[PDB]
Amino acid sequence: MSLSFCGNNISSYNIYHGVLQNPCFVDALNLVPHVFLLFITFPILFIGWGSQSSKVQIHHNTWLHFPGHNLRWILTFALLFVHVCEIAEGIVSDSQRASRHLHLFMPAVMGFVATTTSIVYYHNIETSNFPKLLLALFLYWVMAFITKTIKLVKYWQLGWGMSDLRFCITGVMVILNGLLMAVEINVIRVRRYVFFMNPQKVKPPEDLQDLGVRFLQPFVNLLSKATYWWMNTLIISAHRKP
Amino acid sequence: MLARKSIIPEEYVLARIAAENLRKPRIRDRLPKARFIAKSGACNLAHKNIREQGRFLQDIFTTLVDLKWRHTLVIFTMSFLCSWLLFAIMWWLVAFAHGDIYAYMEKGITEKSGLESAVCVTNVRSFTSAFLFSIEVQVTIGFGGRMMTEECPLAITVLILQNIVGLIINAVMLGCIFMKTAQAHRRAETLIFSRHAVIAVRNGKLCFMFRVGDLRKSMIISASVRIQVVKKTTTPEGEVVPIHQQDIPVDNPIESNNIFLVAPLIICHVIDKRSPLYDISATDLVNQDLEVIVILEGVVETTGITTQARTSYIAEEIQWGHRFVSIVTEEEGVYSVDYSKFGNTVRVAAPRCSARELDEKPSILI
Amino acid sequence: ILQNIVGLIINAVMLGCIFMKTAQAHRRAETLIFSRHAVIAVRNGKLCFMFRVGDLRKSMIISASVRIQVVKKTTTPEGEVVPIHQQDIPVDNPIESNNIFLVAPL
Amino acid sequence: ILQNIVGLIINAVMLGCIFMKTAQAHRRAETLIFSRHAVIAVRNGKLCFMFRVGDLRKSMIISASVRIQVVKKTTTPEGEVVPIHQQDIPVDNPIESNNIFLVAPLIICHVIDKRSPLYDISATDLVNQDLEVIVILEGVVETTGITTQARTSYIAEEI
Amino acid sequence: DDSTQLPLLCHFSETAEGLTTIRAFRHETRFKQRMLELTDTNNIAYLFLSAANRWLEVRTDYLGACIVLTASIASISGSSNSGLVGLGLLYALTITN
Amino acid sequence: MSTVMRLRTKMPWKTCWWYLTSGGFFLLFLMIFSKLLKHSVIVAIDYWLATWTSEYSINDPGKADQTFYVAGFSILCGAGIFLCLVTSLTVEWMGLTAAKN
Amino acid sequence: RAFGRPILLSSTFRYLADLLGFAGPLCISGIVQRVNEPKNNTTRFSETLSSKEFLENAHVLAVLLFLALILQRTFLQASYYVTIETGINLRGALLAM
Ligand SMILES: Nc1ncnc2c1ncn2[C@@H]1O[C@H](COP(=O)(O)OP(=O)(O)OP(=O)(O)O)[C@@H](O)[C@H]1O
Ligand SMILES: Nc1ncnc2c1ncn2[C@@H]1O[C@H](COP(=O)(O)OP(=O)(O)OP(=O)(O)O)[C@@H](O)[C@H]1O
Repeated sequence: MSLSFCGNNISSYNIYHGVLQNPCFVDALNLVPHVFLLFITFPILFIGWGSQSSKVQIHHNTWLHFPGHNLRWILTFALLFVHVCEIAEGIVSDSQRASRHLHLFMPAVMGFVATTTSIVYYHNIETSNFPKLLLALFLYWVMAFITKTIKLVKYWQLGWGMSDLRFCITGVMVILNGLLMAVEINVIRVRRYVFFMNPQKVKPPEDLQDLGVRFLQPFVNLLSKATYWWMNTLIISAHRKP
Repeated sequence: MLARKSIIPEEYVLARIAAENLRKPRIRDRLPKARFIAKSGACNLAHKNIREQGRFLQDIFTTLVDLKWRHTLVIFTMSFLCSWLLFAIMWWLVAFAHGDIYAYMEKGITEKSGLESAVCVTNVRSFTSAFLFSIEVQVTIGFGGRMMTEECPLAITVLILQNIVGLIINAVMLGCIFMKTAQAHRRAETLIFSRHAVIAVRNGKLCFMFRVGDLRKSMIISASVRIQVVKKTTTPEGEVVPIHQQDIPVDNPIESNNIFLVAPLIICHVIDKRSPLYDISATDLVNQDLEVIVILEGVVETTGITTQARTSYIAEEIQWGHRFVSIVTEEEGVYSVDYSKFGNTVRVAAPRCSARELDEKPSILI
Repeated sequence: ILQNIVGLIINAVMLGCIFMKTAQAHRRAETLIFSRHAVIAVRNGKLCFMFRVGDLRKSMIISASVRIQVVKKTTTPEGEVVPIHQQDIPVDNPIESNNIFLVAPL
Repeated sequence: ILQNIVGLIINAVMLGCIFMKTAQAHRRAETLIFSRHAVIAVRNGKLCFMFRVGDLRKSMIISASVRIQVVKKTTTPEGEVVPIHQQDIPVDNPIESNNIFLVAPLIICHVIDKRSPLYDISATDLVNQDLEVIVILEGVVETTGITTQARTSYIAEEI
Repeated sequence: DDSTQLPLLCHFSETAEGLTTIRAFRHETRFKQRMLELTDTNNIAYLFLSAANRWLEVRTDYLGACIVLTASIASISGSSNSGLVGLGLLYALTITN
Repeated sequence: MSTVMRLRTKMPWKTCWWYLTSGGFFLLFLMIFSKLLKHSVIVAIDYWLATWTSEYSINDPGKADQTFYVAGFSILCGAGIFLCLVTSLTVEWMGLTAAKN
Repeated sequence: RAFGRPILLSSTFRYLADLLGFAGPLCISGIVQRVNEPKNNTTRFSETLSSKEFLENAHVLAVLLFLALILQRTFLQASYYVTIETGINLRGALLAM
């Protein structure tokens, strides 16, 4: 028939006996935060941030990683993996049925794209010290918690069980999102981006200062430290000159 | 895999041409060069360690206005699509909650009912319809097979919110397009400079001359010529003025720094006592740490924008003993100039002494 | 979607072009006037070169400046013969400054 | 009819508001920076008043100009009274001209002659002396073409 | 690397045959601040070589893993006997290594 | 010496040809033949194991007449081991003779 | 206790990567033992997933193997890099001493 999001069966979209108590509606409410983050952050990132407001010919060579660095990247990668697992389980389950019930799969793919874009936002924020913007990320994660939390409890109020895969996926995602929220709070505490007495002050880190630092492996982000992007430039520079 | 496990070969013999060739200089100068400003604008200084002032979102907007035309269309389109999609999702959720989807599916599976008296937002039944209704509301199309009945006030709140945000988006984007269309004359600057500089002999003293011209059929108004010499000096009491810029007169019939720029010109600069070029001789002027800057200012009558054009000269490029070929020539019926003879210079009788002495030894002969 | 986006962009471009005309509304053509002949007369017993300049327009111009040049093929002393030689000449005002006030014909 | 006309007018006015906002976006704040305080050195066998001016922009200021003034309560010998009178001090260049090009930080200097009011002052007793030095720096920014003027002053306590 | 190892040994050797003169003329610090510079240039040459080799290994291993995926999916949804699925999987895994 | 834009980017591949057929011409084709035979046998033993394993996927009840599969696997494995032993010796002999000459 | 901590960190990463590395053989066995036996129809399947059941969806294990490999190679190469840098620093200190 059509290309549904709760199937071809009429009784699957009803809203009697609990508007938040019908599973498909909980699925949509989970879909909301991801698309909200994506629509706020794709134009904002696209619009560029490069206006040279001062003499910046040698100022772009410095950037200081935000307070909590490694936990954020590793946890965000874990969220990408867990969402991949949920996508996979949803696709398989839909592949075991008759119609094309989409409420098992599409929310997970949207979450995948949203988490990838979240890490994109973090990277593009970090390169330019402008802490205020990362407040947006805070809201995203916080909002996300709420929606996902409801699903767990709305499963637990029906007792879907601890043995089923979906329970495991939802629990892993809830706790990982919570840890990331903790990362955001710690960033707010250490970088003083909203409501400390005043924004803090630091001196950008000392290797990048002297232009002798080129083997920049120790000084770059962990997802780039892992696939050795720090060397990239030099190697592709092997055509011009020895 | 472990290329060099056998580490035993060490200090057996190398004993070679590494630098002990003795017929080739060991040293490698590598010839790096630093000038005060590049040959084609782009002043190359080094500001660093400046107390930064952070950032502010108004700078992001400032970037939004200054974009190349192949990106304004992209940001336009993305903004429009994202807005339509976002409000489509909001409308779809509203339709879901109020019990409209279920009503339409159940009473259209069996056509017996035909009931549309109690619905939140008529004729919204799917996400496709919601993403066509949002189109009909944002762009002021209003197809109208989908009215909004008056009942569910959440829908009315969403309509007010979306109409106002859509108007904001339309106004801002129209503003960007108009601003970029008004400042559309402002392509770039196209002032052409001769590269090589002569020191001829003329009017009883030496000179310092080059050539400059335009390309736009609009001549430049109130053009001014400034010439400066860049060198490090110290006070007699001894303080390091790191890169002292000294202003030097450019000669003219009444000693004023305007120039009228239609056919290309010689820009003389008579070397006299105050000028820092008093003390430079022929074989000397290949070795020196000097940089002579030229600054041209004016306005273009068409676009009405003030323009400043910069160039830089070093002692290494300047070639004593020359002058510039007369590019002009009275043609069959009207003057003409061939810019192809721009960098062409010829040699003529050139004294080899210093103007420092070209009055000390008072013979025009050298 | 395609047609809507194209239509709105076209509307923006056309609005911009009409905005440019409505901004250049005040612009007109050349409006200052010089005589059809110079003259050469005697002023205070000195033989001096003079001409006439006027404005035929609505406003009074700001910060005018009158510059005079001679384009001639002189003879360079040492072979730097430059054919179209532009030599600036000094206008007269007892402050030795070129600026001139344009109200009536001058 | 009445409602449609009012709506059209309202839309046009707000469109004008947005155009003016976009036009006045680019300028942010004054950007020419003058020193905490000045100096009075000895340069070329005569005392000279020096101060420091720097730039923070990315572009450079076209046709920049610098003017220096001496504020002092004055009188005229025949008896008139001048209350907060201004004057002007000749900023020096080897060519007697005031245009200055600012890409590197510069030290503007002025040489003391018999005719500047900054000539009969003592050395020890400057700190207790009624004077003021005003610096005015004007120019035209190349990127957006808006004429700007930035001002600052130095007093006795901070010399 | 071969260019930054010849000097680093030579310096050591020199400071081994001339100990009485070197320790007399009391130029010790001028020589230590040179031994440090030589050894640091050599160490950075070696480190960059090791980083380059590891870079190559990371990139080529990821290419191999992509081969593994595009082989497993091709063999899964295809018309072939199980012998050429098991052989294919095993050989496509070893190709990666 | 302008090698980087042009000389460095292409491998020598000409001195290499001299090295490949260096000790002569009959010490190379032996290496090529032995290499190819050894590699083909090393693939074939696994191929045969796969075929034998696959042919009885359905025959759950009777695991009989397994003497042919075992014989095939053993003979192919022995031949492969022999070719493996041969090939390395051939290559090393070629290298030694080439160095001598 | 002086220049040895990073070697312990490298050994930790190496052990974790080594544990995850064995996913090649196990996934190969699973995929093979799924592709052979025929399962065309009539087995009750209403409930969406049974923990045990997910592991043998044949296509699924392929994706799990792909991700596991692409993670194992990166982790192992990271281990190599950390221990290499530790070794280079150790050599520099020993030569200086
Ligand atoms: N016909 C021309 N069109 C555009 N630019 C010119 C022309 N002639 C000279 N120039 C300018 O002169 C500068 C010096 O360039 P270059 O030394 O390569 O040539 P040249 O000797 O001056 O003139 P030509 O190339 O005609 O011999 C360049 O920046 C160039 O832009
Ligand atoms: N390196 C710099 N980066 C940014 N702004 C500067 C810098 N140096 C000076 N300024 C600005 O110029 C003005 C004058 O600074 P100056 O050095 O003369 O005063 P200061 O005594 O150093 O001030 P503070 O005590 O605040 O450092 C200051 O208000 C400052 O904003």
